Amino acid sequence: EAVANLIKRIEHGEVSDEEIRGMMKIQVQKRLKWGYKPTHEQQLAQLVTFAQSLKGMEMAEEVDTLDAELYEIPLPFLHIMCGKTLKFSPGYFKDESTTLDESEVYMMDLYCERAQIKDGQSILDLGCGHGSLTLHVAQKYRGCKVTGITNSVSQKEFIMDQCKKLDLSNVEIILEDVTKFETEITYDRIFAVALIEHMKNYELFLKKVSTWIAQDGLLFVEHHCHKVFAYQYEPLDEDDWYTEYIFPSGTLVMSSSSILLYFQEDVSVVNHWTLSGKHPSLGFKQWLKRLDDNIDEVKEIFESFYGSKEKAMKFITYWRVFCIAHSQMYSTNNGEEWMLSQVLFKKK
Amino acid sequence: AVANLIKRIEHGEVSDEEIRGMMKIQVQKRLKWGYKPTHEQQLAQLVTFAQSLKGMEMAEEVDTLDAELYEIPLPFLHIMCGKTLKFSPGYFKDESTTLDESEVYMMDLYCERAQIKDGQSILDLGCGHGSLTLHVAQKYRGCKVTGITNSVSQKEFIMDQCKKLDLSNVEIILEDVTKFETEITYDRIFAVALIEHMKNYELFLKKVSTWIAQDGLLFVEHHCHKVFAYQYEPLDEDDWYTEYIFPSGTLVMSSSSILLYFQEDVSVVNHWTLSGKHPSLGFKQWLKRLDDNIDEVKEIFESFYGSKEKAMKFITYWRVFCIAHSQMYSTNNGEEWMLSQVLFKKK
Ligand SMILES: Nc1ncnc2c1ncn2[C@@H]1O[C@H](CSCC[C@H](N)C(=O)O)[C@@H](O)[C@H]1O
Ligand SMILES: Nc1ncnc2c1ncn2[C@@H]1O[C@H](CSCC[C@H](N)C(=O)O)[C@@H](O)[C@H]1O
Ligand SMILES: COc1ccc(C[C@@H]2NCCc3cc(OC)c(OC)cc32)cc1OC
Ligand SMILES: COc1ccc(C[C@@H]2NCCc3cc(OC)c(OC)cc32)cc1OC
Ligand SMILES: COc1ccc(C[C@H]2NCCc3cc(OC)c(OC)cc32)cc1OC
Ligand SMILES: COc1ccc(C[C@H]2NCCc3cc(OC)c(OC)cc32)cc1OC
Repeated sequence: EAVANLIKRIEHGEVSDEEIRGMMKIQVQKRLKWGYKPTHEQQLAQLVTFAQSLKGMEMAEEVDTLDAELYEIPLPFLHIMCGKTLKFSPGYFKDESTTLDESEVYMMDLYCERAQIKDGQSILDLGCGHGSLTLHVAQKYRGCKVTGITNSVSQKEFIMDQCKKLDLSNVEIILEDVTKFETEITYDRIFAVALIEHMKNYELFLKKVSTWIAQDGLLFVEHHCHKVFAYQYEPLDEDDWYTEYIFPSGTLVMSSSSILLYFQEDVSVVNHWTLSGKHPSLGFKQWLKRLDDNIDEVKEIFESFYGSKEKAMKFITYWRVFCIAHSQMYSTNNGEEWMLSQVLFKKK
Repeated sequence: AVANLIKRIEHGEVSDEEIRGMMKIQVQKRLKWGYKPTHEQQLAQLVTFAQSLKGMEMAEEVDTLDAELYEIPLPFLHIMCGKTLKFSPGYFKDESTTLDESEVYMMDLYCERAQIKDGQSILDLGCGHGSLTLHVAQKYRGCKVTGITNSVSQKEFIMDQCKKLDLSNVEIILEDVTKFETEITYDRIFAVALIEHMKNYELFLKKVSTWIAQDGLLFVEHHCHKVFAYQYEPLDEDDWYTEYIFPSGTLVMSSSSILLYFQEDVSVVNHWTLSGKHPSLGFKQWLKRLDDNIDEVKEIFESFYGSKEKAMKFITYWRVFCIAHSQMYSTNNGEEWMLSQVLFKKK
């Protein structure tokens, strides 16, 4: 296949933004045609069969050490592309004039409302990133004790540095792989925002997390999804550049909006909401605009960090393609195909 | 005007093809009521509806006066229903599958999907005239099958069949399932077309869950709309269907995913749907058998109800019920109203 040569033309910056958008529209139509079935009997069977298949998998992929480059993101680059809180997950846009910074805070206040956060609670933020929600909650609720968990040394350093600058004493960051983490502490409220996208066996994941929920505590999960069907990211045909270009070697899963309803052995659902794909679509447009508005500094950051002009171009191109393609994907059919699912769980 | 039309109905004065036309109007209004322009709104409607059920009684307690709306004479059921008297849909392999075959196909599908193994203890909640109770008891002679009904005539019929068939592995308990208490547990529990009598599914599943033995399974079949749930409230002042078909006290049309929100005490193991073509085809067969035997049906109803007029009223009711619901379940190739089967384990 000449997928390899198309990918090399992408990596050298030879493929226009509109061509990328058009390529993604084709990929979207292929995936929708693959996933939709003529009868509900078949549609449901496909989802239940998929859910059952996850129950025999590992909780998550062991990331190859050689693929560290695909996971570490330079902080100066995130300061440019992301909003002020470095949220690595969608914002909430009240309209198309909402700013990226506003969208981050709007969404995090929505999390606090839907997760029923109250001052004084113990809070666990699983996969806390650069601390957008951990620091949001810790600043808002000075009586809360907030614990964040991340497997990234540089993320933990950044958050503890922010705690110093913001004079917060109510934040702890644990450096651990959440899939191996052993604790007997229970928490009043647990957040798992954009963490499920790293997992495969949701059953094993939620079993482990359920042991960390206190009596009468709650677990709030946000996952991006397709409205109807779930799938592993595998090439649809011999022409599939998307799966090869965007994702690392290991196999990951696109959830559906209902799939966690089938994983209620150890937690049970209190509430379940969705938000339109328009919100992530707008977010990725703002990420791309910020990248382009600061392209000279982005180049200097990546040339410095990655060690050559060629490899820098490859990674700048990757992030631009990622924003372009996923802005297009989430926009599909006025935001009613790919979207966001939020689930509130109680223990047992 | 609706009360006038209903009185026209109860006397038998409007033909069949326009009963379908009127139901198609009703269908279009319900679908327009239920569907929302966004998934956010559609889901919120379902979650809100599910929460509303948790503020209700488990089931309406049935009064003295209204026994006429629930007692169905056995000779009539022998005419209308298939050979097992299944009062729930059959499975049609094609449109030439007979009513009798559809009953057995569907009950073998229940046995497959509920993972019945010979020797298990089996509980059949709301067993009716015993279609599944007697099917399982004869197919799996090492099983002990217990059926629960609140109907004396149903219990009497089943026990008569056990005598005729020399079945020694069946027990029928005459009890209100919503009040029943026992220390016995069961490897397999069936609830086929029972939750359509329930409102607070959370209380219902909480009670049933205590009856599930270690590593046992509960199998629920409910008719439903694919997407949204609703109470049988009239849609406007031109809705005759809701007033005509349903008794006082409100019942619930479930949605295909609604029991996924009721997993406090049981956990979903599997979940299937079958299209509305199956119940649609079954109601057509019920209607055909009624019509082909109408003089005998008149004889049975005149004896039981006491007059030609009242017999005609109840005959008309059953015909309209079959016509209207064959039309309803056929909507959009059976992709609106349909059947949901859910397999639960104890949580
Ligand atoms: N096994 C694992 N253990 C711990 N953290 C993990 C992990 N797999 C992924 N993560 C972390 O999960 C996060 C997903 S990105 C989202 C971060 C944050 N929830 C936000 O919304 O901004 C990243 O911080 C990643 O480092
Ligand atoms: N509270 C209650 N206690 C016991 N039986 C009940 C009940 N409410 C309804 N039922 C019974 O539940 C049945 C619903 S009809 C279904 C009968 C059988 N499952 C079949 O598929 O043929 C009726 O037999 C009715 O008598
Ligand atoms: C649905 O909206 C979004 C979907 C995905 C994202 C980014 C996505 N999730 C977090 C982990 C993660 C990690 C990645 O590698 C470090 C990554 O590479 C593109 C992408 C992602 C961000 C989103 O909003 C900003
Ligand atoms: C979806 O397919 C069906 C739907 C409803 C039915 C009939 C419905 N369910 C059982 C209890 C029941 C009891 C009734 O009165 C005692 C009744 O009167 C119409 C109707 C019903 C029968 C069905 O198939 C035969
Ligand atoms: C769990 O979600 C993800 C986790 C990791 C990744 C890998 C991705 N991380 C950012 C940088 C980068 C650069 C690449 O090559 C320049 C590349 O090539 C494959 C992949 C990546 C993607 C994810 O979802 C899209
Ligand atoms: C639980 O599901 C049901 C239970 C009971 C009923 C009531 C119904 N039973 C059969 C005979 C009959 C006759 C009537 O008037 C001649 C009548 O008028 C309203 C209603 C009925 C309907 C149900 O679902 C449609």
